[PDB]
This record gives sequence, C-alpha cells and structure tokens, in this order.
Amino acid sequence: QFPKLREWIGQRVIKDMAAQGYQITNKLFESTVGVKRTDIEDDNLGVYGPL
Amino acid sequence: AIITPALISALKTSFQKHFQDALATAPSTYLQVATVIPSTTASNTYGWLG
Repeated sequence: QFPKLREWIGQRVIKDMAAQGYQITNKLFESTVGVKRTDIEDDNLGVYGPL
Repeated sequence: AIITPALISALKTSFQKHFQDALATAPSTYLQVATVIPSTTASNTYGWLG
C-alpha cells in the first residue's frame, strides 16, 4: 500500500513500500493394494468387482 | 586341398533334429488309473445321493 498522507513538516521525506511473497512446493502421494491373482480368477461371486 | 583346422572345424556340416524327441516318453499313462474332471473353480464339491 501507498504511505498515508501526512502534513508537510518542512521537507518532504522519501518513503518505501513493502512487498513480500510466498512459495509452496508440490508433494507426491501414493496408495496401492496387492491381491493374489487366483482370488480374482476364483471370483465367481463378484466380491472384488467394485475395486 | 590343404584346409586349415578352422575351415574343417567351421560348420560345413548340416544340423539335424533326429536327436530331439527320441527320449520323449509317451505321457497320459495316468488316464488308466485316473479320470480328468474340469474345475473352473477354487475348489470342487462332490456329493452323491445314496
């Protein structure tokens, strides 16, 4: 923001602004499950279908 | 004439296959004592009425 306006005291003063920043790094995520193939092959019921 | 060992050792000769399948024992001797039943299944259940 610009500095607030003030009454001139006799000699004007140079002021400065304040700028900042913010950084965020990506993160890597994982989720996995292992199942024996014979169970899927022997899945006539269909229990593992909604996996 | 006057051929070096490499040329003589080199495969001027043909390669046959009569060696293979000579000791191929005939399988399926178990059919005389066993019957083949398809499963298509994790397990099989056999139950007969008396």
